[PDB]
Amino acid sequence: VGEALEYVNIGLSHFLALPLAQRISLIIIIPFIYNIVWQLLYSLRKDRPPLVFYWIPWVGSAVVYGMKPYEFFEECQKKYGDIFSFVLLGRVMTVYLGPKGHEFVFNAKLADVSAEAAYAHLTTPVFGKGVIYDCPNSRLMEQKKFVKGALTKEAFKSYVPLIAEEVYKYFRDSKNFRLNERTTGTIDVMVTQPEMTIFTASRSLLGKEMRAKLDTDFAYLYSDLDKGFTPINFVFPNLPLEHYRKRDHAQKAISGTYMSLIKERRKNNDIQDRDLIDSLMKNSTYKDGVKMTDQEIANLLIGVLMGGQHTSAAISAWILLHLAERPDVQQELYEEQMRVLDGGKKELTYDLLQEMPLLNQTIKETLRMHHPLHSLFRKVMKDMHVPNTSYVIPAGYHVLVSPGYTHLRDEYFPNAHQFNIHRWNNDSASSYSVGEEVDYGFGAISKGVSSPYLPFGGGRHRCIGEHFAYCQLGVLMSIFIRTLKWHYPEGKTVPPPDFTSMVTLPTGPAKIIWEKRNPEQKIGGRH
Ligand SMILES: CC[C@@H](C)n1ncn(-c2ccc(N3CCN(c4ccc(OC[C@H]5CO[C@](Cn6cncn6)(c6ccc(Cl)cc6Cl)O5)cc4)CC3)cc2)c1=O
Ligand code: HEM
Repeated sequence: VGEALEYVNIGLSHFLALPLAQRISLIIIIPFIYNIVWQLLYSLRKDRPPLVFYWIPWVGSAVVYGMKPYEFFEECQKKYGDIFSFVLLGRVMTVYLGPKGHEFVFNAKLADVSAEAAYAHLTTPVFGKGVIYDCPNSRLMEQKKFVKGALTKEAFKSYVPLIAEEVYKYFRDSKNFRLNERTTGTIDVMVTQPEMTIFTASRSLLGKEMRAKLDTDFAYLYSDLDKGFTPINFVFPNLPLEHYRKRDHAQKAISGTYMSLIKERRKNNDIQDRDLIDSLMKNSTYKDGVKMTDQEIANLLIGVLMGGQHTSAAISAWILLHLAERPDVQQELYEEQMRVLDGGKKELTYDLLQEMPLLNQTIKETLRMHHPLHSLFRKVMKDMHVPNTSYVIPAGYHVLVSPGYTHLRDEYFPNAHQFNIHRWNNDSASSYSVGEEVDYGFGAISKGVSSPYLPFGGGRHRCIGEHFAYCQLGVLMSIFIRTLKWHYPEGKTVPPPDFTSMVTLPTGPAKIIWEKRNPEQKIGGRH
């Protein structure tokens, strides 16, 4: 009876007097044992979705999920159906696949889930404080409104010639091309596209000064800042190491430069309508009267530029890679250019961009096959019951949604792993609210998010960058197509995606060989 409790205390005491060898081994064994025990008991619960079994505690299914998340999702879906959890480096991720999954996560009430609690630890160090995910959602909603205010049809009309100019400059000056000197060459598209993207997006969103500053050793700070933008930071945001310091330094130095330009313009009253900076200078007052600081303005510009950097660089990379084994498509895109721009005797404008459906379909189809963000997350804040199920997702869990996975299902996109731009005949718009709409603070967007095609997400956290992305990728590709033909080195094909990077970029080196359609044509201007 009571002799039992004595031997508990005795057994407790003999424990701590075990040989240290057996002691260190014990400290490994019993959480291992317990984990299996706990998993097995968890399986009983009918108000929890299935949990993918894992051996190593805490680590969970991290390695298999990290390397091939869609193959992992496919497997889990065969066995368990569309709702299932899995452990990932100390967190419980509840996946919900398919259009119902989109509905569950993207249209989750503000009360139930938090994007900032899922994302802030990565982004805040990189972008800086007070903006995006380092603030309440209603602040974010309004920051998105402010940014959108520089992303208008008239802005795109003026961006097009500037982006065009940057792309031509790059063909002229970059070692990777130099078209006034070489008629053919080889490039790594994972070198060329990040540079082309930063050059074109700096010039148009940030302006001529911030573009100019890229022709200096200031450019090294973007590289530094970029290295804090990696998934590692989702779990180790701050570690006393050098690249964590090069990041912190870069955020300060880059934001300082933007603040310098901003304060400079206010000084001379040079606030026009040129770029996103001008725009945020005129329009960054919240509905409660608080103005964003010059520091928050600058931090937001870093965020925006960083966001648009990696998604677009990735996509232009993939477009080049898919087109390299598809001279039929290159030929077809080339004809559309000849028709819409009168054999090239018409200058590219934003309006004419809208009359190039095949081009835009190519972007659309590349966005389907290569969603740059394979997993979007939220942290669960209030217990969530899953509709038409017994399941309840408790606070402290995370939900994971993956439209990119659905993009690659034959059920919704017949022959989903074939690149086919003609599957978007009669549907070349970047996206569009198929029905009723809703405004979270940054404009009216689709109310339903059940579309199997969701390259830009949906709900309150929806992308506001899609028309800029289409504008930028569209001018870029229009010119690539008109200027060059390109193909793979012998025996090379489309590389598989890297799923461990921030975006699903191509696995390197991803090389193509280009050649000038007109070996004799020259790009003017000085260099
Ligand atoms: C350790 C073992 C190894 C095998 N392993 N184990 C696990 N993993 C792993 C897991 C998951 C992932 N990732 C990939 C990246 N991913 C992700 C990245 C960015 C992201 O961004 C969401 C928010 C914040 O950033 C932006 C991105 N963006 C959207 N449009 C443009 N960019 C964002 C929004 C707004 C602004 Cl202003 C800027 C930015 Cl960057 O949206 C969401 C998910 C999460 C899963 C990678 C590796 C591994 O590598
Ligand atoms: C091909 C290009 C891009 C794709 C496919 C893409 C995709 C996405 C997706 C899926 C989301 C939602 C994330 C989530 O719900 O967790 C998102 C959010 C967002 N993106 Fe993009 N993006 C692209 C480019 C851009 C560009 C160019 C900009 C700015 C110019 C931008 C700015 C933003 C912003 C401000 C948000 C809101 C984040 C939030 O509300 O939490 N993106 N994007």
